[PDB]
Order: sequence, then C-alpha cells, then structure tokens
Amino acid sequence: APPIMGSSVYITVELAIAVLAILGNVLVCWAVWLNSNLQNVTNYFVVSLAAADILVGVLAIPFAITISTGFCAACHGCLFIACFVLVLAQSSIFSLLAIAIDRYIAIAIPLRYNGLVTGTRAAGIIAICWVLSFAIGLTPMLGWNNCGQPKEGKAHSQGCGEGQVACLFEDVVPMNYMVYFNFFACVLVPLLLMLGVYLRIFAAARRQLADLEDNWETLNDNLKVIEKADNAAQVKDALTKMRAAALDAQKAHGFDILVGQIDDALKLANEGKVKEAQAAAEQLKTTRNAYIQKYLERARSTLQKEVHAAKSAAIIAGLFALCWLPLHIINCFTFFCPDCSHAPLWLMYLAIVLAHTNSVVNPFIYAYRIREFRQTFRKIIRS
Ligand SMILES: CC(C)CCC[C@@H](C)[C@H]1CC[C@H]2[C@@H]3CC=C4C[C@@H](O)CC[C@]4(C)[C@H]3CC[C@]12C
Ligand SMILES: CC(C)CCC[C@@H](C)[C@H]1CC[C@H]2[C@@H]3CC=C4C[C@@H](O)CC[C@]4(C)[C@H]3CC[C@]12C
Ligand SMILES: CC(C)CCC[C@@H](C)[C@H]1CC[C@H]2[C@@H]3CC=C4C[C@@H](O)CC[C@]4(C)[C@H]3CC[C@]12C
Ligand SMILES: CCn1c(=O)c2c(nc(/C=C/c3ccc(OC)c(OC)c3)n2C)n(CC)c1=O
Ligand SMILES: CCCCCCCC/C=C\CCCCCCCC(=O)OC[C@H](O)CO
Ligand SMILES: CCCCCCCC/C=C\CCCCCCCC(=O)O
Ligand code: NA
Repeated sequence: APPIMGSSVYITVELAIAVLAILGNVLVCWAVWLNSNLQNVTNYFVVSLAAADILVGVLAIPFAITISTGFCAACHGCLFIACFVLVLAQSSIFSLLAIAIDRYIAIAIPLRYNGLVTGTRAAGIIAICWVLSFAIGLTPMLGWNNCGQPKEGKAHSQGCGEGQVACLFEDVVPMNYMVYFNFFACVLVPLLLMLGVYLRIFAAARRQLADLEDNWETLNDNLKVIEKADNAAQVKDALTKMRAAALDAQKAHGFDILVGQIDDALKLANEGKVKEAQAAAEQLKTTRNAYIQKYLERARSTLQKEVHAAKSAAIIAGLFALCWLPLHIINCFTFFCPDCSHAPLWLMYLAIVLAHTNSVVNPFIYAYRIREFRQTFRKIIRS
C-alpha cells in the first residue's frame, strides 16, 4: 500500500497520544503547584516524571514521526532526533527509582525521614538525574553510532546530499548499545532494583503490622496471666514482661500512665502483696481501652496508608516496564537473532505507540488511587 496511508494511521495515533500526555501531565504539575498538601519530596519526583512525559509529547513524539519518514539529514542531527527519547526514558527511570527509595526510607526509618529526605537535596538529586539522563541517552553522539558506516545506497536512492543519510533509527543507533548498554544496564538493572526495593518495603510493612499485633497480644495475654496467678513471683513475671513491652511499643502521654501502673503493680508484687497487685494490674484495662487501643488503631491505619501509597508507586513503575519492555524485547530479537526475520513494521510501530502510551497513564493512576490528587484535579477542572 502507498506508505502514506499506513503512515497516516501511525501519525494520527501518535499525535493523539501527544495531546493526552501533555494535558494529563500538565494537570499533575498544576495540582502540585497549587496544593501545599501535594508539595513534598515524593511529589517533586512525580513532577520530574510528569515533565519527562510532557516532553515526550512535545518533542519525542514529533521526533518519532519525523524519523519514521526516513528524511535525508546529517547523521549526527538524525542521532539527536533518535536518542532524545532515550534521555526522557532514563529520566523517568531515575525518578521512579527515587520514589521507590523515598518510600522505603519513609517506612524503614520514619523517625529520621524528615531530616534525611528534604526538598533541597531532592531538587539537587533531580538536577543530577537529568544531567545523567542526557549523558546516557546521548552517549551515541559521543562516538557509539553508525555514522562511520552509512548506508550509501539508501542515501542515493532517496537523493540525499553528500554527507547525509536516510534518517532511520536502526540505521544510525547501534543495536548493541540499545541491548547491552541501554536495555540491560540502564533500564533492566534499575527496574530489578526497584523490584527489590518494593519487596523490602512490603516486607517491612508486614513485619511492623505483625509487631503491633504481637505487642497488643502480649499485653492482653500477660493480663490474663496476672489474673489467674497464685503467688507474687508469678505476677512479677507477667508484669516485668509487660513493662518491657510497654517501653518497647512506645518507640515505634498515655503510655506514661501505662508504664506507671505497671510499676505500681510490680512494686506491690515485690512487697508480697499478691492480691492487691492483681487489682493494681486490673487498672491497666482502663488505660488500655482509652489509650493503648487508640494508638494501635492509629498506627495500623498509618502503616496501611504507607502500603497503599507504595502500591500506587509500584503500579506506575510496573506500568512503565509493561509499556517499554516490548520494544526492548523486539530489539533483543533484532540483535541476538540475525537468522530471524525482523519484526514487521506494523508491530514495530505498535510497540513504539505503546511505549509512548506510558506518558498518558500516570495522571489517571494518581486520580484513581490518591485522594488528594483526585480532589485537586476536580477543583482545577471545575474552575
Ligand atoms: C527548546 C526546544 C523548543 C528546541 C528544539 C530544537 C530542535 C527541534 C532542533 C535542535 C537541533 C536540530 C537538528 C540539528 C540538525 C539537523 C540535521 C539536518 O540535516 C536536519 C535537521 C536536524 C535533524 C535538526 C532538527 C531540529 C533540531 C532537533
Ligand atoms: C522479562 C524480564 C524479567 C527480563 C527480560 C528478559 C529478556 C531479556 C528475554 C526474554 C525472552 C528472551 C529472548 C527469547 C528468545 C530469543 C531468540 C534467540 O535466538 C536469541 C535470544 C532471544 C532474542 C532472547 C533474548 C532475551 C529475551 C528477550
Ligand atoms: C508483556 C510484555 C512484557 C512482553 C511482550 C512480548 C512480545 C514483545 C513478544 C512475544 C512474541 C514475540 C515475537 C515472536 C516471534 C517473532 C518473529 C521473529 O522473526 C521476529 C520477532 C518476533 C516478531 C517476536 C517479537 C517480540 C514478541 C512480539
Ligand atoms: C529507543 C526506543 N526506540 C527504539 O528502540 C526504536 C525506535 N524505532 C525503532 C525501529 C524502527 C524501524 C525499524 C525498521 C524499519 O524498517 C524495516 C523502520 O522503517 C520505518 C523503522 N526502534 C528499534 N524508536 C522510535 C524512533 C524508539 O524510540
Ligand atoms: C516549548 C515548545 C516549543 C515547540 C517546539 C516544536 C517541536 C519540534 C518539532 C519538530 C522537530 C522535528 C522536525 C524536523 C524536520 C526536519 C526536516 C528537514 O530539515 O528536511 C530537510 C530534508 O531532509 C533535506 O535534506
Ligand atoms: C504535541 C503534538 C505534536 C504536534 C507537533 C507537530 C508534529 C511534528 C512531527 C513531524 C514533522 C515532520 C518533519 C518533516 C520531516 C521531513 C520529511 C521528508 O522530507 O521526507
Ligand atoms: Na515516562
């Protein structure tokens, strides 16, 4: 068929994706810029990622449309057209890894997270990540390209001038770079690191929930022990275990009452006043129902929240992988199997369109899983 027809379908889909990418990610940026409840370190990496997607629509997709035509161009200019999307993809990877690490710090060490992770260092990290993304993505421009061995015939058939080439991705970008350097080292390794980080996150959260329920169970079971005890030494056993568990749970003003009441009962148990020690320990039920239950519930709620936020971040990371892996896998076949027939052109553009689609989904994930983003989107739209 006349190449323009299939091209028209590919171009039309690309432009539609560009519109949606720009609109959605501009909305994310606007939401963070207005709402102070969304202005944190985590959402600063979210904005860095949104900027990458905005640039995908404004530059990467136009570049992709351009390089699909095979227009005559200087090989190094064609190279920039081809590799700029690699810059944006690498920036996305760094932002995703930063979010994963930020969440891990938030749950692993909630105490020092406020001082360890701050917005100033975050801005510096984002800057560095963009510089390294330009370095990685544009590494072919430094010499790892196929400009030294142009396809002279394909340049003459299209009437390209002296020093020009038919600007085609696989003609100028080496495939060993895309497979070994870009995919394996710069895409797959970071993603597997993110996987390990999120496993540590969820493992931690599960362990802390188990610790909370364990401390609640021990506090009630030793209460039963104190009830049915028969001598002062046994009451002392249960209470000593209690006191340690109390100063323990305090770490991860009502507790003051608790530990104090344990001390009262423990002193009276040391005086051989068994009976009055169970009464003094039975006072603990009051402190538990009014103070230790509320703490258990509030803490469990906060950890469930951290799990939810981590799940949202992992969803976006996984969607990034889902959208980009097909193109990388096609490159692996093009590189590792020269005996295989190259992936058909329609499948190539389907994979490119999918990678680009990734720049549209993140705003939707925010709106469907994060209430603050959802409500801010609503306010912006209604106005
Ligand atoms: C800040 C933003 C808006 C600036 C964007 C500038 C972009 C579009 C510019 C910067 C460098 C430019 C390229 C430089 C050299 C060549 C080789 C030539 O044979 C064809 C055009 C081509 C491939 C240019 C296309 C346009 C280009 C990519
Ligand atoms: C999916 C995540 C976990 C890891 C990525 C796995 C990738 C690197 C794997 C999955 C399937 C693999 C391909 C399966 C089959 C072939 C055909 C063979 O003649 C050359 C190697 C090649 C082309 C493999 C290269 C590596 C490959 C693309
Ligand atoms: C869900 C994501 C992560 C994985 C998707 C895997 C996709 C990209 C895989 C599944 C089957 C694969 C195809 C299987 C066979 C061939 C024929 C060969 O001559 C060229 C490559 C080509 C056309 C492969 C391209 C990549 C392919 C389409
Ligand atoms: C690094 C991410 N990536 C890619 O990895 C990539 C790609 N285009 C191709 C390949 C395009 C292509 C391959 C064979 C063709 O003809 C046989 C062809 O003709 C238009 C285009 N590849 C491998 N693009 C879009 C510019 C891309 O972004
Ligand atoms: C901040 C927002 C600003 C918006 C910025 C707009 C986005 C860039 C658009 C297109 C770049 C790709 C188009 C490059 C086409 C080159 C065609 C050309 O030069 O053709 C000559 C021919 O090949 C003889 O050799
Ligand atoms: C945000 C949506 C994007 C809108 C911007 C317009 C898209 C531009 C894309 C491609 C322009 C084609 C450039 C001309 C290449 C030379 C063609 C040739 O000589 O064969
Ligand atoms: Na992205």
